[PDB]
Order: sequence, then structure tokens, then C-alpha cells
Amino acid sequence: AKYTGKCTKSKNECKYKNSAGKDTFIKCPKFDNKKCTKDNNKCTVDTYNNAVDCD
Repeated sequence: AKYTGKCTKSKNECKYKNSAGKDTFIKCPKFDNKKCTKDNNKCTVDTYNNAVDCD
């Protein structure tokens, strides 16, 4: 089940909801598209293969 939330550009961490209903914080990629280039921005998480997309 894909998740959606926000992300921080200060520590590059995506905030989503794990497969249960809580607050999970992971580390976004350092790519040039899936990286967190904005604080409190919006990022999508894909547990299907750990494919985080920050922007």
C-alpha cells in the first residue's frame, strides 16, 4: 500500500504512515528529483520497493 506525506529539507526525512496507521519517518534519496528540496513539502512513499519521492 503506497503512502503519502511530507518531508524535511533540513534532515531529508520523509514522514508517512506505515502499514498499520502510525507516523513513520524514513530517509529520502539524494537524487535530483526524489530528494527533499523543500521543508514541509509533499513526498510519496512506495513500500512496494522502498521508492520514496520527495519534492
